[PDB]
Amino acid sequence: DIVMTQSHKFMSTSVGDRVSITCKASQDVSTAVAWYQQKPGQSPKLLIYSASYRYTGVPDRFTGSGSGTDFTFTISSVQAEDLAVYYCQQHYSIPRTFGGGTKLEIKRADAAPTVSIFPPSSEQLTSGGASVVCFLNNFYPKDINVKWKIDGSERQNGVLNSWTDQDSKDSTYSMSSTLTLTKDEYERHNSYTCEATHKTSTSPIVKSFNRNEC
Amino acid sequence: EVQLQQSGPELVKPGASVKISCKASGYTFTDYYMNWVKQSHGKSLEWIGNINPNNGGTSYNQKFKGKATLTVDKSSTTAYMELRSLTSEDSAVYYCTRSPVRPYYFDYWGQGTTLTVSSAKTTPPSVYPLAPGCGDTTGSSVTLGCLVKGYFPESVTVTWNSGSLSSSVHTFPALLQSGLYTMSSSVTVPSSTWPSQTVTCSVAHPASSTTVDKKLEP
Amino acid sequence: GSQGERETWGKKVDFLLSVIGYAVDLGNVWRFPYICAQNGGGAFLLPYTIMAIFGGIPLFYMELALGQYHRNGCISIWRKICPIFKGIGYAICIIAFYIASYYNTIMAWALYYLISSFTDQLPWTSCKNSWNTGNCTNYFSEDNITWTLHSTSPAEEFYTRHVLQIHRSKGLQDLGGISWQLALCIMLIFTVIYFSIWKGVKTSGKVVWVTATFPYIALSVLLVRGATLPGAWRGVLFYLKPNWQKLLETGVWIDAAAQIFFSLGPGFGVLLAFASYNKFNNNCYQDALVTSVVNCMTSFVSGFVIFTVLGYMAEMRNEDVSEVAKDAGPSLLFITYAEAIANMPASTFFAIIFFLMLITLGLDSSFAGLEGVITAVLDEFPHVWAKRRERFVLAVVITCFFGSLVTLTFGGAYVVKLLEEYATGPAVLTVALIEAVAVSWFYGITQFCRDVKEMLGFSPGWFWRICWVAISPLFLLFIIASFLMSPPQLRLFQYNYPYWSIILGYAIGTSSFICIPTYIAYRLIITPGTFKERIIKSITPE
Ligand SMILES: CC(C)CCC[C@@H](C)[C@H]1CC[C@H]2[C@@H]3CC=C4C[C@@H](O)CC[C@]4(C)[C@H]3CC[C@]12C
Ligand SMILES: CN(C)CCC[C@@]1(c2ccc(F)cc2)OCc2cc(C#N)ccc21
Ligand SMILES: *[C@@H]1O[C@H](CO)[C@@H](O)[C@H](O)[C@H]1NC(C)=O
Ligand SMILES: *[C@@H]1O[C@H](CO)[C@@H](O)[C@H](O)[C@H]1NC(C)=O
Ligand SMILES: CCCCCCCCCCCC
Ligand SMILES: CCCCCC
Ligand code: NA
Ligand code: NA
Repeated sequence: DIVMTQSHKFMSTSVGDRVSITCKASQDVSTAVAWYQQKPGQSPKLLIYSASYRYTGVPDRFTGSGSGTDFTFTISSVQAEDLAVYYCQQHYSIPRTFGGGTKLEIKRADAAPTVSIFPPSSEQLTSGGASVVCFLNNFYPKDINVKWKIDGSERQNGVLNSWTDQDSKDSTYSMSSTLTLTKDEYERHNSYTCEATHKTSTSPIVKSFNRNEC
Repeated sequence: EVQLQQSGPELVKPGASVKISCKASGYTFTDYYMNWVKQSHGKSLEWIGNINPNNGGTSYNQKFKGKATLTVDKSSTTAYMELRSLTSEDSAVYYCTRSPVRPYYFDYWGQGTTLTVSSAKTTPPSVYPLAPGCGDTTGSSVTLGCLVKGYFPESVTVTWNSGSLSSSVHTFPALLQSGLYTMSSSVTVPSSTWPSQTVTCSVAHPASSTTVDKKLEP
Repeated sequence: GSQGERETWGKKVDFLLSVIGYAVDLGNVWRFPYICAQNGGGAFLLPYTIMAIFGGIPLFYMELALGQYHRNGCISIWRKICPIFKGIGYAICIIAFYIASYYNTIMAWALYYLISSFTDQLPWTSCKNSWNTGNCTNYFSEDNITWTLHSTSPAEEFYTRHVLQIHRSKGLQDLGGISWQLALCIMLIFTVIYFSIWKGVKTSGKVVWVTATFPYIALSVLLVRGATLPGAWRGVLFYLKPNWQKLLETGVWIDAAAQIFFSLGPGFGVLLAFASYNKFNNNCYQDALVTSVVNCMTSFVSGFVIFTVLGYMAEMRNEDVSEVAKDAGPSLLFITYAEAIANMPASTFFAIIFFLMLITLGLDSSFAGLEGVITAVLDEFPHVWAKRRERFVLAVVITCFFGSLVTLTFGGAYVVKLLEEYATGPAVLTVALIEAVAVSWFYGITQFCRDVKEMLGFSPGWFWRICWVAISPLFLLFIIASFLMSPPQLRLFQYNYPYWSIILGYAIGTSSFICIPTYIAYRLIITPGTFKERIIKSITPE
């Protein structure tokens, strides 16, 4: 069989920069390489076929080159909607195999994470539970610390951090820190506080609310 | 208008079998090979095998020999793939894609089919609204959101006002714990549309066929 | 007496090239490279020789010795060995009639391909013809083209819809009627073989001079041509790439055995007839050794001749030489290789010498094929026959022509496959097994070694004796058993053969050797006394 090896699992680039992905094959392939684009949440889309040839309905900014074992997929002007995972695939020998995949992350300037804290709804209190939610919107990069505070004390148990994929409009990550607690424990504390430490500022963004009917 | 429409998500117990359909349109169905590609979570694409619609001329992969069975119907231009002896590894996203004989590229793909192989009970999602406090500072934009807790499997869809508008909606990936998933969603809307108009989040669960809609209230 | 002695050879080299010309044929060209490529690659060279040294060569030499010793036909030689097995000599005859029904028709195609290669623009290059469909897509056309499930190539179209005209038949069920063109072609062929046999071994030793020497020259030209083609290294790589995991499979050994059997073509009486006309003190060892070593080597270089061109074809297209070499038949030569020829400079030249090569590959092998049978009948019915040779040879050729009309139909290729794989093959293997058993276990291998001791002046080695005694009959037995236990599923031109095809093939096959058991019964019912005394007069030579 054939092993299509993509050494770089991840590559960083900026909007307007020139980015190129390499594809290494097992044996000589001549000019039998296809390049597919798969956006997060969508099906793969054919961009290049037979090394250099473009498929119908593909922008001019996507090119293809290579002849033998090493192949290159080149993008001249990177757009915000060019955010996707790119795959190379050989189409000569049975079976048809694919590459590991190169997730193209977009590099940009830093952004201040809009932090928003939210109190447990009454519908959840009816069932017998209460979860304080801390949203972190529009920031960059992904690396960011999140610290919880029930009543001044650093809460660490019952905290779940969820990072989303990069954005395809402004290229900004977003995450959600969830603090899930019981109703009995919720009705024994008043003012909740979640804070976030990022590289945009030395002072962590602090959000707080009161249980006493906001 | 070449369109390839597959079947919905499937939740099946290990050891059983599952069949996936693939309705093709927008092209001469008898002209192109029909393929099936398996994509695992966070992994790469994996070609299972093709089938000739003219006579049902199948060509499987050695890794999938005895694992997948491809069939085809010319009367309705629809392809099928059956999987027996299901395990945890089979829990992945499957596509059916059109392809010529030469050069053998995959020009058009299906939307995909989420397969979940587990003996876990189909749990209905708990939808709890996430409204901002009455003590918060109303700035140039308010951030709303809804919370989904406890459901199985990963088959849920949270829309906002019939998909209008959603130019600032952030959806957070589901997290698995104790055999149940838990996720959340948010939306940044200006202060000139809340709470004046009606903003309601819809949570659909195709696995349990349960659609719960909740409106935000300050 | 009325007649005393038979004729001989005009020169050692004449028959030395005659046997080689018969051994070398179409199958040497395209069957061995394919079967070598898909069964271990270069690693197929190992079991191919083992099945030769232990199976092929001993049968070849054992067959070649009896003919030069007894100097009798395929029929009369059994009267001097085991009369009850005389039916063998007849069986082969019937067998021949089936073989000649298709083996010539193939050449006809080449002939029709040869007479169509005198045009400055070859017919299978363009799509603007009277036989091409709307699916016809060629090169020197728009780029970006993408092949479709229904799309076909002008070469494939030219073979399928023009010369073979197989689109006019729905299969074996409905195949009629006959194409007059290939009828005229096969008439020209049946005419060119007539004047090469009718005078006897005198002309068949002279005509062979061209037919046996031309293919090596043509192969050389095609070799230096295909070596200069870009991306030809892929075909050689795919040709010699070792797959040692194939040797573990018990199938490739049987494939090699069968392949080396059919390439050698022992057990048919042709080598018997060719050996009959020769010096008594003449060496048999060196002759057999050399010829065979060539029949194989020739296959070996033919492999390069094919795979350089197919490699170039895979380079021009997109790789995986198996894809361009999926079809294992005449289509590999008449479509693929031809289409490859069309896209080369001096295409007319390389087409003419190629098809001419094919025809000359076939005739020599067809010369002997008839020669053995004719020799047998003339030796069995002496002085009642031989009144003239041209009369009998003509009477055979015409009969073969009428016997080939079934193959000249629109659905003729189907019949070719059916007869070649389900009918003639297993029967030739069968009668070969019968001969191998008869000479070794009835006539006695010791007396045979004594006869060799008389001719060559020395008794054959233990290496060959132990081969004739046990190795060779089991060698044939393995192949026969392998076939009978699981006959292969036949397929040709997107058409799967009916389930009853094996019944028809076996029907034609069994009808060939109906003569041997009924002849055994004939002598057993004719010879007086006890059945043991009759079988004693049947075991003891006459
Ligand atoms: C040469 C002679 C002795 C062989 C005769 C053997 C007979 C029994 C064999 C040979 C050819 C065979 C036939 C080939 C063609 C057909 C047409 C098909 O629609 C039904 C099966 C049928 C009808 C087969 C029946 C069996 C058959 C008739
Ligand atoms: C073996 N060498 C390569 C020549 C092949 C031609 C062949 C032959 C025999 C009678 C003819 F009238 C014309 C041709 O010689 C023997 C033989 C056996 C089978 C089987 N099964 C098939 C073909 C033949
Ligand atoms: C092309 O081939 C298909 C099937 O192979 C056939 O249905 C079609 O009629 C052909 N086209 C033309 C123009 O004959
Ligand atoms: C490329 O080939 C396809 C084959 O289906 C054809 O439809 C398409 O028009 C071709 N591209 C161009 C630019 O003509
Ligand atoms: C590869 C075999 C070449 C000759 C084919 C003749 C058909 C009979 C062969 C039976 C044993 C495979
Ligand atoms: C055993 C062979 C039977 C064939 C019938 C025609
Ligand atoms: Na041969
Ligand atoms: Na020959």
